[PDB]
Amino acid sequence: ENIAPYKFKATMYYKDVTVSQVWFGHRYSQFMGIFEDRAPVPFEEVIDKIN
Amino acid sequence: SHQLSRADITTVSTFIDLNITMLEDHEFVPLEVYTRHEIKDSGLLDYTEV
Repeated sequence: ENIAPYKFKATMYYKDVTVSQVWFGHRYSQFMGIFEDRAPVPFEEVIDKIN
Repeated sequence: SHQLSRADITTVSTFIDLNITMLEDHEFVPLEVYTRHEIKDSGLLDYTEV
């Protein structure tokens, strides 16, 4: 019996989008929030730009 | 008259035959269905490598 999975190659295209809110003090800076996200790269940007 | 060699006269058998045969030496090799690795790889995801 065959228990090994079927393995193939794939390519992942995405964009890491990070927006940071910073408060600037008298002698220091501080992060009040860091929103990190992953966004898909559209077909019209994979075929026309990346490839 | 003369002399004769022993083999010159027909010989009839007065013995009973027993053909005992020995058991031959054999070797067992390491054999297994699935190695420890194949079982590890059978999983779809592994936490450590991920």
